[PDB]
Amino acid sequence: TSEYYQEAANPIATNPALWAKVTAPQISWGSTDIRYKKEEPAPIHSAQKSMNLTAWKGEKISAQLVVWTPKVLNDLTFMVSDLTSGSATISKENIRTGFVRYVITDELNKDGLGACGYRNSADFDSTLVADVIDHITPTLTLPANSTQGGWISVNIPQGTKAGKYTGTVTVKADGITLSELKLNLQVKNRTLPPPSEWAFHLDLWQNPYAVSRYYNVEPFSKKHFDLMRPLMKLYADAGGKVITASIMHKPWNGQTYDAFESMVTWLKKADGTWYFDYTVFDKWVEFMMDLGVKKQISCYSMVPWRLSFQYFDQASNSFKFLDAKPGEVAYEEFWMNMLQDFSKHLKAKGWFDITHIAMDERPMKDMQETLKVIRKADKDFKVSLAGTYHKELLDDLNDYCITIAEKFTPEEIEARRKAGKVTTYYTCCTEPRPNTFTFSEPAEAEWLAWHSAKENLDGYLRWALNSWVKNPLQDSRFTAWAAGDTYMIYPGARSSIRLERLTEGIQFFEKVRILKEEFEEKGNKGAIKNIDKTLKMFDESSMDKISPTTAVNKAKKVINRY
Amino acid sequence: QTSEYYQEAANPIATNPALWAKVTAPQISWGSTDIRYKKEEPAPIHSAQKSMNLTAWKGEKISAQLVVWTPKVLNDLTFMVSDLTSGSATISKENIRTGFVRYVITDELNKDGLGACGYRNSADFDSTLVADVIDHITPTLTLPANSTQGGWISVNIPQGTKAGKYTGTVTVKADGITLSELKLNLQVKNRTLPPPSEWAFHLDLWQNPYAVSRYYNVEPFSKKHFDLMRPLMKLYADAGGKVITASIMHKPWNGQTYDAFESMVTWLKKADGTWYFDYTVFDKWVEFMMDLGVKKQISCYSMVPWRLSFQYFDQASNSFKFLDAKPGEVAYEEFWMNMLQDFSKHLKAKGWFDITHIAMDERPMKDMQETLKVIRKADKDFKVSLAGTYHKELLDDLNDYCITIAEKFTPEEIEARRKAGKVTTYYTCCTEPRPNTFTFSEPAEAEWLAWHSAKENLDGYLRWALNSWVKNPLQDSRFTAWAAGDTYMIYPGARSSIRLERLTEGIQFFEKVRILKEEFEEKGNKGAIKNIDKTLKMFDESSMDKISPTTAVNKAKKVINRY
Ligand SMILES: CC1=N[C@@H]2[C@@H](O)[C@@H](O)[C@@H](CO)O[C@@H]2S1
Ligand SMILES: CC1=N[C@@H]2[C@@H](O)[C@@H](O)[C@@H](CO)O[C@@H]2S1
Repeated sequence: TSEYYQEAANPIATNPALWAKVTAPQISWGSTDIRYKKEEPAPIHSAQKSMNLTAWKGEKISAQLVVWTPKVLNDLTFMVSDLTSGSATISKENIRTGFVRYVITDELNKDGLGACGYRNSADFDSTLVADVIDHITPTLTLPANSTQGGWISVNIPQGTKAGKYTGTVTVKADGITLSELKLNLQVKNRTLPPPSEWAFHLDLWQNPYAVSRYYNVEPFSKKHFDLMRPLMKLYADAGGKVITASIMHKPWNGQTYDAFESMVTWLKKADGTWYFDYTVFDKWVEFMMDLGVKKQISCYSMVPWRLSFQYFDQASNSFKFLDAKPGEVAYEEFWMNMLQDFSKHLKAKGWFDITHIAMDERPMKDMQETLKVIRKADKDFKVSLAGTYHKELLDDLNDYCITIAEKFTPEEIEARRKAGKVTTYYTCCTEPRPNTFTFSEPAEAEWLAWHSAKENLDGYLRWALNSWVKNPLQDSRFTAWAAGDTYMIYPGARSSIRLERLTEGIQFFEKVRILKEEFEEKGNKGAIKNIDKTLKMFDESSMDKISPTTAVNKAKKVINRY
Repeated sequence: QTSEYYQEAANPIATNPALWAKVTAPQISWGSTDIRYKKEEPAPIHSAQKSMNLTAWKGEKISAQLVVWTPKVLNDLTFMVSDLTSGSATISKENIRTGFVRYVITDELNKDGLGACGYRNSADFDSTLVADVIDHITPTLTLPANSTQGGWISVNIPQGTKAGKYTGTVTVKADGITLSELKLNLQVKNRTLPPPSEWAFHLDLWQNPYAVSRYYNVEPFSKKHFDLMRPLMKLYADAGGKVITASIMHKPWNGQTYDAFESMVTWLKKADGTWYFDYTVFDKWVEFMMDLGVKKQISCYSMVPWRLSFQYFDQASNSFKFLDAKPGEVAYEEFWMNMLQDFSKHLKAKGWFDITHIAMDERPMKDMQETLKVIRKADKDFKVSLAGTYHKELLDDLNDYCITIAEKFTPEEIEARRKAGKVTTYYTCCTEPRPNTFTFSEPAEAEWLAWHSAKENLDGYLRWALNSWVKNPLQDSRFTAWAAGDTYMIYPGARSSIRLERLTEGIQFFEKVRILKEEFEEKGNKGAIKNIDKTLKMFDESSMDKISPTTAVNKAKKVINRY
């Protein structure tokens, strides 16, 4: 109820001429590849009344329906039935419905070659786009001449018996039924493990400070964790493996609407001794582990974007700053002290094996000077970098994440896989496509996971799960970057089109891995070669002969035939 | 001549040898001007049609397509046409243009089939070669094994040709020897169609001179530039073109086309507060088009350019600066009054003021009203035009008003506008799947457009791009926006399109319908007027699904030619 909301005003006026051949309200299955605009009729010639889906046991699969009306429709609703198949059933508890709601977005930089740098919103276009999966609001009133998408997620349980299942989606308005769309689902005799058991390394950096701000509650209070639980569950259920921690004040110098505070207390006592306390850090880590996010903790950062380190100075009873750089003796002395304490603490908690000291796009020289400090503190501290490819760092880094344009050699990837290291890629503001801006094509998000599979990478990294702007449900623009850069989940614990398509891609990554292990076990070199040539579609420079949407849909069909 | 020869793009569709196994020898036949014959398949013709019966008025241009398809390589394919003889009287072969109907890359409507608007990545759509370019320049072509090639034949019938039946021969040669002699019969009736200069039909196809200077890499408005444009724009004059496009400021459409329109007027702000304006480009362009026969109207774009940022040469900084200002602002009014008052004097001095329209493209109501006030304050007699949405409020203020096809003026509104000497037309753009002139549109759609003007008692038709060429217009007609072919209808080398030739035939029939009604009103002929009018009801934009554009057009041609 407190999560109900109003969308922003459409910056595009509705054109009555576009709506003149719409005589009655129209209800049809649509496509999960499409963001239907609010102010235009759905681009669908013909009412498609049936939907054929194919899926594995355990898989989450989705479909979009669409409603558009020349008249006002009050209290629009859709329920879905059980899915029946002779004697066996998929309960409707396993089916989430939501209204695909509209958020303000912009566009790429004026040149079309990137989306990096500061922005005044006045200098760019402004539109509404369908991105939010609103599973909370039970009904909506559609105005005259407007369109509204409906997202339907089907969670197929593990125990479900292989066969063809039939079901009904019932759209109502004003208290009366407008249409019964049919839904067929072919469940195959192959099982997809739960999210907890997926190999895919998904790192989407979390900002707890954005949630405390938006809801105006005290950080790390009961209320704060209660609001974050379903929100972060979305991340766990997409296969999230990495817990973000800020072990010092402002690791990214407040580049986001909400700055990261320190989850560690840095106390310099007046007698030369230090006192460190990890109570916040521990509560945050324990909380995320509880949700199923447990493979890695990434601590930002020893090389924060501004080289100014906050500490509580007891002598003056105040916050002071140490200005110090990697390569300075004072920098080393300051960090050795903390890291040696942090190391003991982490071993006592049983988290040391998984805890990485983490850096974001720092230069070569600084990384080398920083590594020396780290190794001197503890030889077994794990380290991560999301940044530029450097042959010099391949052995020192346990999680190495590289821009999409750059590549590890297959030799380098095998050695890294063999040694239990993690090897991923990212996109950021640089790359017009593929990306997860609110205006990006939905299939782009899915494409990202397939690209991991083509490159034999472990997964994918993006720098902002939920670094919300002021009013994230209404307006996704920020003072920097393309709109949507800073988040992919919304308040109320509402998923995005982007995150659901990414999750589907991740599921197919897992399927590709399971099929290859089976085909290596049998003698099946025909199947391996075929899968591998489907995967060559996911090259960042073959997007102009084969579009992301075409690529994805081709490859889905292929894997689902095996 | 030689510098206009070119290679087509690679076919995105592979040729299938199985489709060609029942083709034993090369085949030559008359075809249809309603059809774009695919390159990679044999012509869909199960019998060689050796004769072609055409009917035409004196003065009329009439066409026919022949088709050649071959299982083997044919070197130096050529076709000449003879004189057409009829007892003692003759139509010289100088009056007959032949061309190879050549292939251009195209796409398709938006995925839904309901429009063709919006930005596009070419990866997201189909890609095919389609027959559109009438190549009258290249004298021969070498056909590869398993391919089809259409040939367009335009017969310009002179005024004063004597009424009767004319016989003639089309001779197709290859490798230096004759493959076939197709026969061509032409029934010339005892009714005469005036030259293009005398057609009532108001055809406005906006011209882009900047595309021609770019593509040939020559200096804009130089001798070479005008020489390349002369035959190119002749195609427009000879289709009945009435309107000269002028850009009186920098980028009136904010570079929506591959080549942006630059300003044909120099806007110099001197450092002492005075302005200097020079119209030398504007004048040379206008004089040049008037010389070709395009003289009824000049349309100057625009006071409401698509981005409200007006360029001027700032002398004080010796640089280009921009004024950001909107209709309804005092600064906007001051900036334009100054220019328009100078422009008005200039236009009167040249004798062009009566025909010069300040022109706008799809702008809102409020902005048009605020802009009109500025215009009227500059000069009360400035004429104004709008291609856009129907608004009752603007009917008196606009001397040329062009409305989307989906919207309609009342017959009362059309009579008042005709009575006052105002012009009243319609357009299609990217919105309308049919009828249109995309490179994939059915050829008859182009002709249907002119008949639709005749059904609605409109003066003519407007389209927004005669020649706003993409990078390689002969090869690939796709653009970063819209259906392929939206941005142009004539090609480099001054080559017509299937689209423009069919549109021209439709325009000719518009003129014939007008002449027959004036005769039938003058006689007592109520039977004929009622019949013509019921033929015309076929050209309704929502009767296309019971009667196809091709069927409509051919039906109506027969009917008019019986009278
Ligand atoms: C791994 C990354 N690190 C940087 C982040 O801190 C943000 O600045 C982001 C903006 O798109 O760009 C890159 S992505
Ligand atoms: C009268 C017209 N004006 C507009 C033009 O400037 C182009 O944008 C065109 C694209 O199809 O659409 C409409 S048609």
